[PDB]
Amino acid sequence: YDWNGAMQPMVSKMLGADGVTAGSVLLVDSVNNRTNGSLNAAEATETLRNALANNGKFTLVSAQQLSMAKQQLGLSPQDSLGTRSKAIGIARNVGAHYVLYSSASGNVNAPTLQMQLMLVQTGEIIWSGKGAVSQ
Repeated sequence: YDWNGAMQPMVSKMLGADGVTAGSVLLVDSVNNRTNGSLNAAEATETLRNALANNGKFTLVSAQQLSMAKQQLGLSPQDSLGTRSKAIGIARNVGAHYVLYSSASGNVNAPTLQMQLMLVQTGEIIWSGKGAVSQ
């Protein structure tokens, strides 16, 4: 699964996109596996976290602070992320401007990566991309 080669074009696309302000603090949600099959979410997630940090064009909420904010908020430590309402709560607690969703959907062999950038203040999705993912 060449995550990186799917994600780099998408992150860039997102950066170029109308309504996305760079240098924003970004609560980065775990990549949701909604394929018909199974894959490692964590390999995908880390690559994505990695992609958004290179080249310092987004600040990310650290996973520790995230877990801390859940304790604060009374939520389960590794149930990341809750609903839109839950993630908003967390985002606002930490100082986050966007929350970034991502999912691998469709065919577990040859899946599509889907990202949505939600604006925390309005709950409004202000960008989305879809990308093919290809070994």
